[PDB]
Amino acid sequence: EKAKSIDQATLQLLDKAKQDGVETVWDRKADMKVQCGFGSAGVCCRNCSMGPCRVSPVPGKGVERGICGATADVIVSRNFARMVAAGTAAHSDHGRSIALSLYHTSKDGDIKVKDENKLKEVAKSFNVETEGRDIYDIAHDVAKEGLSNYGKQLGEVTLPPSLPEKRKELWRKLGVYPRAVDREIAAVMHSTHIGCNADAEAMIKMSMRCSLTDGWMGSFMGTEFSDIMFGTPHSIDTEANLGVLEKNSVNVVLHGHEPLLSEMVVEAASDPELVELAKSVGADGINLCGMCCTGNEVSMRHGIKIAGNFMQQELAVVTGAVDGLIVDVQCIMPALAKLSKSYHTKFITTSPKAHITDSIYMEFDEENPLDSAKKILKEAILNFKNRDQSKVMIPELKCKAILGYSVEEIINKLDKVVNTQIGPMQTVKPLADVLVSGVLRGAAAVVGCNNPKVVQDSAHIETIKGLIKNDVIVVVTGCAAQAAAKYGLLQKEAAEKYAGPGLATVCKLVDIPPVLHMGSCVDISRILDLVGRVANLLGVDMSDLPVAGVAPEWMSEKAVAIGTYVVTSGIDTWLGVAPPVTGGPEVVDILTNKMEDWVGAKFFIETDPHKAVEQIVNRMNEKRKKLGI
Amino acid sequence: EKAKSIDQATLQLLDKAKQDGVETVWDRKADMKVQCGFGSAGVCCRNCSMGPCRVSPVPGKGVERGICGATADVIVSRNFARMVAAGTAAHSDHGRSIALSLYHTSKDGDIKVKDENKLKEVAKSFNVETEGRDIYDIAHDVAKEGLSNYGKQLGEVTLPPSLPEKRKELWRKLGVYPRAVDREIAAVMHSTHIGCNADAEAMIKMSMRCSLTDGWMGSFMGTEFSDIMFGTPHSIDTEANLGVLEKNSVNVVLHGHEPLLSEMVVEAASDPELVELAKSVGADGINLCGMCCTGNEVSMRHGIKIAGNFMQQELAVVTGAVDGLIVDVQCIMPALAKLSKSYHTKFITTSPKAHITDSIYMEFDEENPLDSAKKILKEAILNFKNRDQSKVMIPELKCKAILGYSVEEIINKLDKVVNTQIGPMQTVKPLADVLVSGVLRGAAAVVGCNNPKVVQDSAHIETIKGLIKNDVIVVVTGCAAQAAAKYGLLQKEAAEKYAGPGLATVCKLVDIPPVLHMGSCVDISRILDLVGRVANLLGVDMSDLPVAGVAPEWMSEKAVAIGTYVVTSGIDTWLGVAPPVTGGPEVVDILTNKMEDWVGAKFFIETDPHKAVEQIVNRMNEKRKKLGI
Amino acid sequence: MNLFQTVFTGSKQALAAAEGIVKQAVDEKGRDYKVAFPDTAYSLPVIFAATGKKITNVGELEGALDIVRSLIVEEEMLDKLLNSGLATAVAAEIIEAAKYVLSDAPYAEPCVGFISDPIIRSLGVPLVTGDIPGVAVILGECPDSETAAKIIKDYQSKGLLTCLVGKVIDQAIEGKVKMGLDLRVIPLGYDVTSVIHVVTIAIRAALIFGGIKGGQLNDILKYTAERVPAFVNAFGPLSELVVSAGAGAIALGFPVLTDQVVPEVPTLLLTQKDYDKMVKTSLEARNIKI
Amino acid sequence: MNLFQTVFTGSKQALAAAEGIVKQAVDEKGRDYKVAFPDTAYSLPVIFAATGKKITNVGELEGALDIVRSLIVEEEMLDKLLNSGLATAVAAEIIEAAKYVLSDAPYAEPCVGFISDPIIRSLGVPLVTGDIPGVAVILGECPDSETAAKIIKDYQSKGLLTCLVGKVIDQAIEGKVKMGLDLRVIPLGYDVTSVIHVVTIAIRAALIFGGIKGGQLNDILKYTAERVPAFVNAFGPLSELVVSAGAGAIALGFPVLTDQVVPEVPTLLLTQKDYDKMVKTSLEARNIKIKITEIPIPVS
Ligand code: SF4
Ligand code: SF4
Ligand code: SF4
Ligand SMILES: [Mg+2]
Ligand SMILES: [Mg+2]
Ligand SMILES: [Mg+2]
Ligand SMILES: [Mg+2]
Repeated sequence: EKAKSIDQATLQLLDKAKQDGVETVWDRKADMKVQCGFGSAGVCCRNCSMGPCRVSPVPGKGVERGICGATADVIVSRNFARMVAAGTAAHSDHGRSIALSLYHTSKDGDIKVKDENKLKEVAKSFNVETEGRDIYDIAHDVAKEGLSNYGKQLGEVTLPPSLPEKRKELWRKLGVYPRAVDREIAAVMHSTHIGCNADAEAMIKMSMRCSLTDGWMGSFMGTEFSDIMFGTPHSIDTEANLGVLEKNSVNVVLHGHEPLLSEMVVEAASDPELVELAKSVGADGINLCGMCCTGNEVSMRHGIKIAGNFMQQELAVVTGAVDGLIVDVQCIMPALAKLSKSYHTKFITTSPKAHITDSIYMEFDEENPLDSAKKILKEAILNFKNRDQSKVMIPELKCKAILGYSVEEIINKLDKVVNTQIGPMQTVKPLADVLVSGVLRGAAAVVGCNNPKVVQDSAHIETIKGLIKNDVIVVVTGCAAQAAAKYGLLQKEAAEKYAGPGLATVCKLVDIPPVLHMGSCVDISRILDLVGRVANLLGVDMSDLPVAGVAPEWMSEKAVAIGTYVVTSGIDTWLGVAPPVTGGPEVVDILTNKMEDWVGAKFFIETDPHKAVEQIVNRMNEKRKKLGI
Repeated sequence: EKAKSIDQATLQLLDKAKQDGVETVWDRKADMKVQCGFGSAGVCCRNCSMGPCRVSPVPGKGVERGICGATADVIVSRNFARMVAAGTAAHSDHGRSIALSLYHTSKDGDIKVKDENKLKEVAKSFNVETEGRDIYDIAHDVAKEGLSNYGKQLGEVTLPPSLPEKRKELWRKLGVYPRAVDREIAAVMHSTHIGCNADAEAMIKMSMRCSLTDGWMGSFMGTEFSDIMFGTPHSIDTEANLGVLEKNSVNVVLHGHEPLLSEMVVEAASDPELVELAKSVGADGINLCGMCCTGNEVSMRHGIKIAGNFMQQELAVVTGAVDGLIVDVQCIMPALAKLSKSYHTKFITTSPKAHITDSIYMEFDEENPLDSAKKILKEAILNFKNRDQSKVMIPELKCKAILGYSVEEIINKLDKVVNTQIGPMQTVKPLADVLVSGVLRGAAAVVGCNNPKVVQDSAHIETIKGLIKNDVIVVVTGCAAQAAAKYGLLQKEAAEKYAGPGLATVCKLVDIPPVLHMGSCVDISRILDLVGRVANLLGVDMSDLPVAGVAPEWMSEKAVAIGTYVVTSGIDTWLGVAPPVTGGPEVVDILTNKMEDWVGAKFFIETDPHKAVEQIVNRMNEKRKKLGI
Repeated sequence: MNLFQTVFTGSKQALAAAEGIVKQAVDEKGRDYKVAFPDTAYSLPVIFAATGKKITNVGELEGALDIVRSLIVEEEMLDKLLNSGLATAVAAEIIEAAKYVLSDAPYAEPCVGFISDPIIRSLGVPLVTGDIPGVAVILGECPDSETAAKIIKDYQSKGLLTCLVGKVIDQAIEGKVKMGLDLRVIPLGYDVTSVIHVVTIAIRAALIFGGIKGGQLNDILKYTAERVPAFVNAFGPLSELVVSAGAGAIALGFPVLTDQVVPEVPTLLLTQKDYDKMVKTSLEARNIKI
Repeated sequence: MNLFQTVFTGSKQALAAAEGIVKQAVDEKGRDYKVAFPDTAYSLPVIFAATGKKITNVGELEGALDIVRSLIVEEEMLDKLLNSGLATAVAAEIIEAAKYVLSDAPYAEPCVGFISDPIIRSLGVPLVTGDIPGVAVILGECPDSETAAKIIKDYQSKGLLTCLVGKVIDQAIEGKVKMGLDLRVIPLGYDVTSVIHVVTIAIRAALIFGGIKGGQLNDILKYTAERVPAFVNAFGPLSELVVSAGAGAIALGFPVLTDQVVPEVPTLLLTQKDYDKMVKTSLEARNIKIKITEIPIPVS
């Protein structure tokens, strides 16, 4: 009855998936039928073997306390905290693997330093000497200092310069100034143990402290170091949606998050070995396509075509044209192993952190990265031989998109509209001016996942379109960014189409689309980098700026951790999917009201995107009046 | 119905709790009614907001896969892994706070180095120079090397000397050699995220890798450094059970884990200022009593009387004589806040890691430890003022116990039976001889919690009595040790009463009780220290020795991590309470069968203690038969 | 002091001044007195370019206040601000037309006042060939008489036309600069509302040289932004009224260089305090190459 | 091999050997023939102390094999091992009694054989005063005659009694040591079973000097472990049988010092390879202190 999607190519293959007799994420959601109201409210705890316990989400009725004595608010707050710890650990291991690769960069190695100017600037942030030194001794010293932020037990952590000093002292007084990344994860896991913390306020404050090690450390260093090794992203053209797959070419789909694998696969897609081999098996060439974050990482830097977002990963195999599905970690549906059995697709897992049963494990050798990527890519090209071309169905639907809008490239674009004799170059002042002047009402960050509880891509597009119509420039990462690319919002032509007068005028002068794709979900740090620079340039805190974050169709624990550190930084966050907190009245009051008194921002729960846009515009206008702009 | 306990004082006060009209942990267990069969089997996953999902524990029937595609085995293995990660993080912060106190030790400070020979021996293990140096410069260098083991990202970790090289090489080949403590916690949390690990074998192997950072690092350093600062335990007499409370004295009950607080309170209980105040308010003196681990920590070193174990903590307040309940972290029932409202007892929380709502928070100032302990103890003495002596009911039931049997003291006791001219002194040779000869059939470690699913203390006593009857020496820690103390097993008189011929003869020669209390659950590292020395002295691995571990009434996630690293070390582990794994057939095969092929040991799930004892004796005889002893 | 609110305020101030001087018109001359500008075939060029209707009598001039009020939508959106800036320009023509009906010769030299149609044709052909690279509508008050002449003689030496309006006219004659059409220095009026007489230059240039019919407002604004290269230089303190007028020059497509601190908008509203290089920023902001 | 199995092995071997020589008794002498030891008031001292019944004829000696079979419970528990060691001692008396029934004079010098009751009492009064600090039941074979005599003459010089049984008797006469009751050196027999004649010394010491009635086995073993200070020194290779006999000495409370590698048990079964200090380990393991002689000092 309810529509499964709004993308046509997504719907066409959903009909083929029904014909082929295979299961999809939509089909398994309907099989769950009425999901339990105790876990959807957060009033269930399994933190020991005295349980499992469940208390009533209605205060005053039913069972009031768990066996140990934990109230509904205590149970909810502890379940929330562990979601943040899980989300933090996902981005932690993400950035940890990136920093380790930087330590292993050598002149005669597969991994090299490509953006030297970024390294020299990042080294200054870590108090690393650069004058007269070799560029790889600098890279190793920065990696050592960066890795220390994950597990140092003495001293203070290193935080990026764009973090306003007003916000730092605000965390100190609140008592949530972050420590080591892994240290905070264990601290949350410790206090969530049975018989430990039993106070909603102190528990949530621990979650906020833990999330700060993600946005301003984990994701930041993960983004900081990826640009150094693979190149700082710049504006680059690409194509999106499932129509990028070529019937007469080798379709290798890179899925996952950790970019090191996908980066080597891209370089291995130019080896005369695999280019000629792709022709010897009867194909035109190697057609690389990415999905989710690892697809964003290569699209931002090399313009690799984007096959699709989260809930589309199953329908890519349904096409029957995917020869090699190469995945690493995070958000790789284990159903792909059973699904790929109904096709010739070779579902390949590579990282030891994410083994999948009944899949093809080809361990990515990080000591010989280029050789290992060639070996994996060879196994995908050789599988084109087993393709049956009568059953292949690639929907003829693909839309152009422009991405690559890193903080450096956005600043570079802003230099076009600066008068040579007046203002300073290489700053975020042009963006601060149009915000202060009022041409741009505000700036919104639309990120998030897909969720079967929401018509996929519908809430993402309705939110972005609503915001840009109200002269609110939108920046996007993750699957929300890929939803905009498929729809066709990442185009310069979308300014006159969907944006209001003010935003469309900014797009013409700067020569940019109304929606700025800023990379993967670890690249959300760029938005913190961006908003922070504007707050510092205006001598204010980030809780004073008319900024907002939206997660219309979030799902992962990473989304929980992402939203938390955005609020603690001082940016209002809207949630399109209700988090499991409805059973704790005090927890709801903390997240949607009391948070304002702590960090100058709060969470918003609104399932209707049209209602959220109204709330975002009204909240921004309120902060504008308070600031006098 | 089933009896709630086997302790008489426990039953007497459970009636007073019914008379006074207050709820206990037993009352809240019955209110939970039929706990869910989905969470008790482990076939429920809440690792994102697409769920909550539930699959059928019966393979071949019902719903087989979750929304992301995770099978029953995947969900179980991931829920199990997070239990291990949580238990590891609990002991991690325990030892982390201890190592930090060692770094802050000074000559004229509240925290001092008391066992310099232990420190000098530990310094050699960390490659720290000691010759001709100041004793506090040594202590600071050891603390830094110890703290590095929690979050170092490069190099290898420092492992204790008693770890056999055969076991190290076995872990390396299996791929579970530990890294940093916090690093492994985050690694498990990463792979348990949605779309990550989906293989039962690799998931459990990650849990094994994480648990090793607890027993051989976290718990080990916490115990190693506690002995350095507070003194290595030696044979000392004490009294146990709830009869230790004195009606005419100030009853301050120390509950929790972190020993620094309880240690300072003991020293503050001799201040002439605070002694006179205890008399001015109408009391005879300060009567210190401990509970759970922090009660063992002070009892092992200073002979402080032990009030009771886990499920007795509520009944201590029911007496109406507890004036001050000082708690820190871990295993403090949040119901104590609501329970203490029905009495004059001042329920005081001290650590910021474990805030409890509606309690009295008096932050333990680690910068002024003795002064802060005096201020907290004064508020407990001042609360004796509000005592109602008509409502006080203290059952006259307490049994003597002997504890303080550290590895150093056990070796010292073994020197009594060494011939001056023959063997070497200060070795574990006497214990290895009686084991090889066959006088002692084996050695068993009975640890664990209490659980409402088992008649409390019944499974502990029936297991210990059964083992010592079969000439199997028993060592005990945690609440299982305190259950033996209450019953009266920690006495030298228990040899003729309950032990077999072989064990009673060994007890007469060595002058020790048949059950050796070895301290708290972080002191379980002493048992690994002990078993390792016996394995090294006989040139074999630990999977060859006739050793076994029992957790008759476990409950906490800490127990899961404890049981895991005991199995990974190579010691068979029996569980008296079924862990939530019954829904995953492959996970059960891994934990109860395939583990033997991996680490030479496996888990056993047996709720009947008399059946478990039979399994232990038969398993030991097999390992003796395999070894030729 | 929100920029949108500041423009809306001065726009409402411009309307209130137009209502005041048009009430003087109906009282001293009646609703049927001839309203026209000297030697113009387009009646009121701004109102003509917007509505395609000519204004003849005072009753129609009074009824043209309704045009100003319709463009003063008070919502903080850009299209509302450019419309509000156009409203100020229409109201400035109402005030300036009323000046010509209350007095037979309201502007006396050195003030030139309104610019006749034959001057548009004469001055128009070098603008197309680029003989005069642009026009400079410098208005306001300079902090020193020397810096006013220094800038105007710099613009004059570049060959382009400069248009003085406000106190800078007094500062220019003090600066020993010589005015005149052949001198390419034209002073319009001392009142702020006299800036419409350079605005009517570009609009009439779109009607004459662009062949665009009256009432094609969006097309007139395109011709002004692309063909005629105009820029306005505001000096000294800026009242709410002149700020509102600046948005009208933005609607035509002309950047606004000033020395007063103001919420800048790239390529449209900039603040340059260095008077020695002010000429250089203005030529760049309008893409003027000598 | 597992130590418990080694004790069970020699105990079953001792039973099989006892069944063999008692079968010779019923064929050459019939089921009714006098069975006794010279000048003993306790019949069979080991069997008497355990059951309180005396053995007179061969039919009763044959019926006393059931005592050995009852003491050989083959479960790996300490109390079963001490009982199995006692079974070997009872079987050693059965074989040794059969030696005295098949031959009127089965033991010829230098072998003394059985020790009479008047010798026990004569040797008993100095034991209480501590005149002889202990007894040394050294059996087996030394690797060198000099190291054997060096040890036996050391024990004799300490004033305590030593009892030889096995090949060490031949090594002692080669080593020029002198035997005799007054010399506190008694050679028993060349067969392993002849060690039982020193076991009967301590048992009879419990019956005579301890006043304990026959059949109070637990009390006899208490007297034996506390009062009489005995220790056994086993030299050379150890068969399963002699190992089984060692468990009997443990039941009496006597440590077993040896030079052969063996699963040690503290204070009960130890391995000392240094023959020069072997005497000192034996004196310590049994708590033997030499009585010094100090000249009297008067202060009047
Ligand atoms: S933490 Fe408490 S409420 Fe939760 S399952 Fe455990 S005993 Fe029950
Ligand atoms: S264990 Fe809890 S979350 Fe799971 S199905 Fe049962 S009530 Fe729901
Ligand atoms: S990880 Fe899988 S089973 Fe768990 S909530 Fe997510 S989709 Fe459901
Ligand atoms: Mg950045
Ligand atoms: Mg060294
Ligand atoms: Mg006692
Ligand atoms: Mg000219």
